[PDB]
Amino acid sequence: RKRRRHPS
Amino acid sequence: PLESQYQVGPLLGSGGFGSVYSGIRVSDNLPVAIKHVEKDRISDWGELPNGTRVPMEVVLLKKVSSGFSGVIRLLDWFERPDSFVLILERPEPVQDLFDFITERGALQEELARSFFWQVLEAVRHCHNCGVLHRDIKDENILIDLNRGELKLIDFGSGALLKDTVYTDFDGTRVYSPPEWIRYHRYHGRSAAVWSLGILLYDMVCGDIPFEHDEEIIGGQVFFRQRVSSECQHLIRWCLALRPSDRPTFEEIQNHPWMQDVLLPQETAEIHLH
Ligand SMILES: CN1C(=O)/C(=C/c2ccc(C(=O)O)cc2)c2ccc(N)cc21
Repeated sequence: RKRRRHPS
Repeated sequence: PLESQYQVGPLLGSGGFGSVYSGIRVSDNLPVAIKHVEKDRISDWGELPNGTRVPMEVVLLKKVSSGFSGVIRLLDWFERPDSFVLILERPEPVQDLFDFITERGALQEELARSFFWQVLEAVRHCHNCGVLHRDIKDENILIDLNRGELKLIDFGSGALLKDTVYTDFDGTRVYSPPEWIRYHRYHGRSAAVWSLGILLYDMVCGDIPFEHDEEIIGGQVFFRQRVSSECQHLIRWCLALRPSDRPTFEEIQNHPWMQDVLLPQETAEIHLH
């Protein structure tokens, strides 16, 4: 499963 | 002078539209992080004691600076024509919690309990100082791999803590509460508790539970990893759809899942060395 950062 | 009091090194971080350099302070070889912020790119502005108009981030960092190491310490700042420069005290060796969870997968509950407990104390510290962080997430948390101490960083989306309603938000959407998604308003403490619920699921399941607005407002939490009943209950409590149903910081730390936390050094010895 694709784990990703999330910008503000 | 500025480029004369700090030895300046390479860029820090994962790679985004932000500019934070590793540095060393010539005065005493103190590791520093040197953060640059473009004036044209600043959301909220504040006034310092001298009436000097500064980015809100500077105001908030001053209010939380202290001998309590749960929060990044601002040591100095400089104004420049088109930008501000923030000198932050840089721990080392460190890894941020996002990369840590990616490399290690879902954390043992003992480790997640130590980490979550330290975040709770750091956020309590912010609130006692009048500061709302508004971007609690694994990306904004550094682990001191040697001392086992966690550090809340990047106050660039924060605000002064207040008891009335907030109608603006510049944090991370997948960590924001359903009252923000549905109605574009929230209160600060209960929105923080929601993000702490997202954070704790992140720690024990290896990733955040929700990616889409519909999931955030849906009120359902599926557990993708083996997680204890106690921890599931705390997580679901923090992620109650109704803000007034969420726990206070006191209730979180009195939760049975939170008892018998390890100390930082124990945490480093058992889980980080
Ligand atoms: C190795 N390393 C550091 O020393 C960091 C210092 C850092 C401190 C504060 C802010 C802030 O904005 O307050 C930003 C950055 C840092 C940050 C992210 C990642 N992944 C690695 C890091």
